Amino acid sequence: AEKPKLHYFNARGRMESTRWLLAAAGVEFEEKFIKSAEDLDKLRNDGYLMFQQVPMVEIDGMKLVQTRAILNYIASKYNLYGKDIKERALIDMYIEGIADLGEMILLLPVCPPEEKDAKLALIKEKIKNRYFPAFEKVLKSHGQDYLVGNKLSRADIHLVELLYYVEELDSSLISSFPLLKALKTRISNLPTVKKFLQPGSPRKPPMDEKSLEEARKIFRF
Ligand SMILES: N[C@@H](CCC(=O)N[C@@H](CSN=O)C(=O)NCC(=O)[O-])C(=O)[O-]
Repeated sequence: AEKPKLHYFNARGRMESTRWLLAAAGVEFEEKFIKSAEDLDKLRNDGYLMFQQVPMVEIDGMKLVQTRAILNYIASKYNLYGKDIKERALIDMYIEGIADLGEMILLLPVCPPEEKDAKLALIKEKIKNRYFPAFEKVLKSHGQDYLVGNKLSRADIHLVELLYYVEELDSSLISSFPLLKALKTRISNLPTVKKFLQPGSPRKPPMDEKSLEEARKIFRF
């Protein structure tokens, strides 16, 4: 057999949620880091990127691009996408809300400076008034340890990943949400996730100015 190969640059960006999901599932993977525009052009010219973009993951004979296509395949393959169509609908609704908030946070480094204060404030307001109340309500509704089906799913993984990013922005935002705090602790203690959180794993740090400059050179923006 062959390990999945993750093509991206050496940063969180749009590949980090896949790193989290594979690690949580206990699946070993390799990474091939793009370090220059030439490296990206070589993937393009070799025919490996359907829309000439990364993330790309080589898995099970496919060269899959598009974050959501990659994640959906991995979640189904490793039994992290619920047990039927209705559970998948709940999972999809939850994770698309997570993705909407995650996208706002992802794009902060490219926000025009004159708009950044207001953008950050609006994100914090949405966390406190829209997203954290919605997920706290799910957990309170059923009283169970996981978001869907009383069993670990991708929704728990994606949410807990997001909770780490929210903590980096403002550690007080989760303070009024005890069920979210408890979920963060439980998921972080699962053996595979605990290992991924320790040093030396593929988990990536927050993007710094040097990494942003590298992204500008690689992706030509
Ligand atoms: N919807 C796609 C977006 C992929 C994408 O935008 N990739 C960028 C780098 S990731 N940070 O956004 C990319 O390859 N840019 C090069 C280009 O579009 O020419 C996805 O995979 O999620």
